Amino acid sequence: SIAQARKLVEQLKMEANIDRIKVSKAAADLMAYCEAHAKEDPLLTPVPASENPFR
Amino acid sequence: LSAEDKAAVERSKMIDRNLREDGEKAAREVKLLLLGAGESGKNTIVKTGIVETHFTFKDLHFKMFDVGAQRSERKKWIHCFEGVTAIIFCVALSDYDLVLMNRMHASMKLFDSICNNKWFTDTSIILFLNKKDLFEEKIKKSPLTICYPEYAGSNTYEEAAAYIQCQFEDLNKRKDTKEIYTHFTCSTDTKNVQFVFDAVTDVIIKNNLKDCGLF
Amino acid sequence: VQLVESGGGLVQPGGSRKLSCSASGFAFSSFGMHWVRQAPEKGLEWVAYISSGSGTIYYADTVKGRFTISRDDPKNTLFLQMTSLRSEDTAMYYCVRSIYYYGSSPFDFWGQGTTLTVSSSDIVMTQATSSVPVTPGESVSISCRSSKSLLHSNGNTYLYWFLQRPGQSPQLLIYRMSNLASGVPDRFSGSGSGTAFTLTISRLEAEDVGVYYCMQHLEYPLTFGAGTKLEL
Amino acid sequence: ELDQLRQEAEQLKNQIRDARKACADATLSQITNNIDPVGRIQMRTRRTLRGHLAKIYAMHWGTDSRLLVSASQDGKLIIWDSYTTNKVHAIPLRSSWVMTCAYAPSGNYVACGGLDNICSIYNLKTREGNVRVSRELAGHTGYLSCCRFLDDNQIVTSSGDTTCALWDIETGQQTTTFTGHTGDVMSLSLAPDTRLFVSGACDASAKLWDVREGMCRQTFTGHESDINAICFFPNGNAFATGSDDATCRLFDLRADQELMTYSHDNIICGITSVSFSKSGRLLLAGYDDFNCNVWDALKADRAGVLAGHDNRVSCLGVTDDGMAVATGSWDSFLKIWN
Amino acid sequence: SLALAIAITALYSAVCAVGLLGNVLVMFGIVRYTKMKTATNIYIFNLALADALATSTLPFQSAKYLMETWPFGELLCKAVLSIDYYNMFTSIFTLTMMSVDRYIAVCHPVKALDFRTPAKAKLINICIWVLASGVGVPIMVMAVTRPRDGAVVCMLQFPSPSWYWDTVTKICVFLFAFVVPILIITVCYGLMLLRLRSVRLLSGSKEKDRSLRRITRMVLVVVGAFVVCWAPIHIFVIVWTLVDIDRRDPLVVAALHLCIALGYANSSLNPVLYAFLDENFKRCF
Ligand SMILES: N=C(N)NCCCCCN1CC[C@]23c4c5ccc(O)c4O[C@H]2c2nc4ccccc4cc2C[C@@]3(O)[C@H]1C5
Repeated sequence: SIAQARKLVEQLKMEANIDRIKVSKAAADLMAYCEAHAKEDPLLTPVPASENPFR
Repeated sequence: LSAEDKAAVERSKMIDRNLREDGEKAAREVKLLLLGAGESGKNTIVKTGIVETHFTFKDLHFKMFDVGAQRSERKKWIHCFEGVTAIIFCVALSDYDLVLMNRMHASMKLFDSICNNKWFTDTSIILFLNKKDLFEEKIKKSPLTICYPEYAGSNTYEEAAAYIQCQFEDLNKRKDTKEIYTHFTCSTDTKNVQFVFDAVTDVIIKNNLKDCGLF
Repeated sequence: VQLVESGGGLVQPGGSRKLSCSASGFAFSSFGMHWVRQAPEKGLEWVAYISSGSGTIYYADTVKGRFTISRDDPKNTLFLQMTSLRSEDTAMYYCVRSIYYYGSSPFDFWGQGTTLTVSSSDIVMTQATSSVPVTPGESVSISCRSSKSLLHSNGNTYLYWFLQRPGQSPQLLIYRMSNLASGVPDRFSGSGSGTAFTLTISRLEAEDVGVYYCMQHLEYPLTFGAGTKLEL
Repeated sequence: ELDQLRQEAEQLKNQIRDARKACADATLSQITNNIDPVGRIQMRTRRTLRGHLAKIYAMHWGTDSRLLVSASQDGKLIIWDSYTTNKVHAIPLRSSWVMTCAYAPSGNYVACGGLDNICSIYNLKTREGNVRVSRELAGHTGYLSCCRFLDDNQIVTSSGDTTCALWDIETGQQTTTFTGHTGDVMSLSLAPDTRLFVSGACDASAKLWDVREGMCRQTFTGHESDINAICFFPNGNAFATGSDDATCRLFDLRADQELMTYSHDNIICGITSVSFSKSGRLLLAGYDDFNCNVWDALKADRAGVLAGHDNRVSCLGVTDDGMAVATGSWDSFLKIWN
Repeated sequence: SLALAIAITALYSAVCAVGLLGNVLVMFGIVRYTKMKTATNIYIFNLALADALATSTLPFQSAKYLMETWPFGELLCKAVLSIDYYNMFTSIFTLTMMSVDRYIAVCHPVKALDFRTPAKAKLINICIWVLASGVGVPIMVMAVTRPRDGAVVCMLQFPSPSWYWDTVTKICVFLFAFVVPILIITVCYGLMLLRLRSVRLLSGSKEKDRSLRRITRMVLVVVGAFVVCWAPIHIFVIVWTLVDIDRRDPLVVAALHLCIALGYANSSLNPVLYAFLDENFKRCF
């Protein structure tokens, strides 16, 4: 209506002036997190039957 | 198993038995979905969130579900009524000229959307045509021309009511596994519950034929 | 939550009596019931058990064939029928709540108990310590030794600690080994492994005096130990 | 001045789009094509949890990775002991039209809600042996689609009235209300640090919110249909969505744009639920084709299929230790996979 | 009569093989995707059990006819006679209860909501299995073979008057195994058909000819199979116990064994009838 447009443009202005990083850095961070926790991921690697509580 | 794991298994079995009993009691009940436009009036057939009314008519337990207070996307919650016995759709014959888009065309669009819903393919509909007295007193002044530019008929209660009902069942597609029951709401009578009882009895008979596997 | 026992009194040897227990304050049907007796100058002894739904009934060997346990859930009452009374069954009989699921706290509530006077294998729990002299503000350890390892393949060590204050019914402190109970201050700690167990009170109080009992729930019959009395 | 305000909004949107385009240098697939893939993941059903007599809509694991709660149309909230397939509690519901359920991290409370527009809180630990309802939270004008516990006293809710809410279970009041969606919010995902949360709605948009301050920080728009499922990455710097366009997309909070798209030509059914693995390498999604597809997050490749349900897979979730996946579906069965 | 004996043996073998294959297929389907969550599924499984256990018996009488002797002793004589009577009564009662269950399902749906339950169906099936054992136990007892009339034959032993007693048990078997069950089946299916005419199944084309005609064809198929596979044996034993006709005539023996072949074809074709007539089985691809 009247104030709805003002609220929308204010929210868009607040979202526009935001600190941003490159996509390469974010992808590298995600890959690093996945590599650093791969050992403690029972779903990825096979799990011994003794350690698995669902037999 | 330890002394307490056995007792845990016993408790689990006890509440298994309770779940089975509750499920049997629930399956001995019929569920009805009350739909329609707001101006049609869903309180005539009865008298935040959704409202459930329970009544018993000659040893049959009924479970009405009014969803008229849910002003949200129907496509996101219409699938939870997939197993309903029947749908009671209320349309007022008096709103063929009032405009909030005519109200009658809004009812037609809603009926078309519900009837051909992908979740209600074989679900019967109990069409209720309300406001018979007001429509009868009104058709003597304003004809069906405003609602229907292509009517080309007479001006009387019986012919106009039959025409409206015929068009509403003509909205139905795939009329092979679905039945539309149309009733005119009676003011000084209790025949509406009887009509719903016959409709649900036919649905139970169909379900028993399908279960017995000779359909 | 209250269990009130009734009955008792003087009875000739070879007689008959029926003990009652009115439960009021909890979902009685969902709780398994135990009867535990205590001789006038001795420790606690398990008597009978009835489960929820009256499915499984367990009796002590010294009471089997002469005692009958039953429950009436709609009237919230528990019964213990006594037949052929001997002079060795003179004691005060307690009623114990017991619920059983994952994470439960069995033997949580006890009744006041009533006294019955009659006119004139199972694993054992050892508590060698007795009449241990204590002072307020100190740290004491109460040890319990069993005859079999209470560590089951489920990973649970089935050791229960109880505190019977002078003139009061016993109260549960720790239900499974190292598991504090509701309403118990966080100065009682449970420890142990296999056969040996210990109960440690970091800081003491005048309300912590009494007799400390040690129970096992690994297999029936439930066997207690001669309690280690604490005194100032 | 409506036209001028619309032009200003369009200019702001164009500026945001230009910034997003400028922040992209190399795609995620381009710099993950050199990582070692996992060939196939064959997970078998370890437990089948029976007892429900209607369609299962939601389930939630506990913190201990052993207890779980499930909600169905039969009106029952069942707590399961997944290690022995034992049933701990069976909570009747006042309204059988439940659509979400949650487990408190302390393990003392379970929440549920649905078409009744009420989020009920139940007390598992009680002096009596019965589970009692703590209080009913009212104030939403639409159905509750998701709810998540922050602590024993704070719960966040998403509703069909295009509004998320933060409640105070001590007093049953709205501490903070979240507005900005133009469609019905369908999913919630609390961050690992419980300071932010993302929500996907029917407007094909996902919004990152601030719990303490109460404003919207970012808005993500790549989907063509209504988002049904949302889940945070284990590190809290990314999240994944699922909609009825047969597509999963991974969004980044810092890069402020979509990273990867998980779609296949032969997949046309919508996505009902989504979850991540413990290390974040796997993305498990529940579909309407009675199947659950396991996706390699860094490669956008289908690494497996969980085919054990005869009806629509409506919910799933990985335990906190990554030990198992519990898949609930519309055939009134819960299956534990490993 | 070598060609006649070969034809009779071939018919017996074909009927037994067809019945065994059909029963195996029915049990495989019930295990796979036709689980006993419904009363009619329970009744189908029970009828399959009765048909298979009856079909396991036919080669014994086939070898009896081929060898004209009884190397089976009083032991297996009493065994085969009790098994035959037990299977006859159990299969007939299961079909009758299927008819009554369908009649209750269609004509009394409100009460059928409570009566038609898997628990009550299992209880009724157990009662049906138990009740026929009370008639098979006298067949266990009073059935001892004799080396009379030039060979070894089986004949029920009765006190004086033996002719009166055997006529009495034949009359009772005919009355309580054929006439009452067929009357109940026809009455129940006719009332069901009247109700199905009344209900909204015959209102337009591609509906009546698609559902009501198929239902009518199924019920006449079932009743006609019952008639054509259980009438010749009963009328033949009635004329045997009424009039004195040559007991060694090859044509009479061939007619009697053809009647027995039709009676075994009843149990051979009942699972095939369920496979080719159940709309649930047609839907279960
Ligand atoms: N549908 C399924 N399950 N069919 C599998 C079972 C099929 C066979 C059942 N069996 C039952 C016992 C038997 C019999 C039948 C019908 C009427 C009877 O009075 C009767 O008495 C027996 C009998 N007595 C005879 C006495 C004198 C001369 C000839 C006689 C021939 C027979 C035949 C018969 O052995 C026969 C039928």
